[PDB]
Amino acid sequence: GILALVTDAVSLPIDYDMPPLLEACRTVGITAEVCDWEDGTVDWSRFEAVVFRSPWTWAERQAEFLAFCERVSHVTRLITPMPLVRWALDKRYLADLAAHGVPVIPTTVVAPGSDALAAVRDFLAARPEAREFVVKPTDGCYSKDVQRYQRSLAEPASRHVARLLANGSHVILQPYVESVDRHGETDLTFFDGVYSHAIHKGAMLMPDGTVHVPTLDFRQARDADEDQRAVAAAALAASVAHLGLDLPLVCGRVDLVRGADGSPMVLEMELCEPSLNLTFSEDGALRFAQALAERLK
Ligand SMILES: Nc1ncnc2c1ncn2[C@@H]1O[C@H](COP(=O)(O)OP(=O)(O)O)[C@@H](O)[C@H]1O
Ligand SMILES: [Mg+2]
Ligand SMILES: [Mg+2]
Repeated sequence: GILALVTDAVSLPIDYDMPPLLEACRTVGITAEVCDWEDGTVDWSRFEAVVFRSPWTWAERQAEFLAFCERVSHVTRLITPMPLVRWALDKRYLADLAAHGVPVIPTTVVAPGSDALAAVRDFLAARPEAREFVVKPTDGCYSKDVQRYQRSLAEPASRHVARLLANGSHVILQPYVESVDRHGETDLTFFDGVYSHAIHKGAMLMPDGTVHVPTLDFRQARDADEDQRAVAAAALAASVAHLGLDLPLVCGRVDLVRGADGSPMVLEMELCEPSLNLTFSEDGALRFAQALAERLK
């Protein structure tokens, strides 16, 4: 019952979770092997199951990674089955969350083939109150191609949008949530539908155009309040219901931001290959290994 933990050379160095996850696996008796999804020498048929941990370059070659996952599902069991994978790797899931009553950041999806500039202008027209907005691909991570713009910069942003559509990605337009500048965001980690821990992550989009990447210095242990955990758990339940999942998500991370209302709303959610912040909790890794141990029974 060897367990494959998927990563890739470029991403393994920033997967702070792998070291502690491997020890936890050791503690629950499961033999895990770290595998690069682009390593053609891997016989995926050898594994009992596979878990996608940090194949984070998928953001650079989405179709390629999705194809990889698809091919792997034929030779071995995926802890996160394909339906979940395709759905979790596209921020369009924010609309499904909204349909389930889960509070999310007002989100507008621009599909390939759309008029980039018109799309941006209609967006700003519908939200005359948004002083700034953000452009981002629905299929990305680690701040990839994410940018902040003052509403007067529609044309430049439309060019950013066009660049993304050209690569065949859907683009999401959202108003810039003002509280993020001073209160960043809160990322909650769950295991089998149960809250484990959270962290605070500083803002990534600087007013001066700088776009940061969530490195360790941008994170710190945080205790999510009732409301935040309540929203996070709703987002997860909505995901379980939407996909018809028989079991809770082995693990997941729900990122929340503060609205003007003060109440929390989902920024993004990671259910396929999330950074879990295991090293910021005293038993998060054990809870993850245990949840995995239950799936392998
Ligand atoms: N609508 C928004 N308002 C304010 N900040 C945001 C918004 N969208 C994105 N950001 C900032 O950009 C970062 C990355 O955006 P995100 O949605 O998390 O895509 P990614 O999957 O690459 O992390 C966030 O951590 C946040 O700091
Ligand atoms: Mg992400
Ligand atoms: Mg994020």
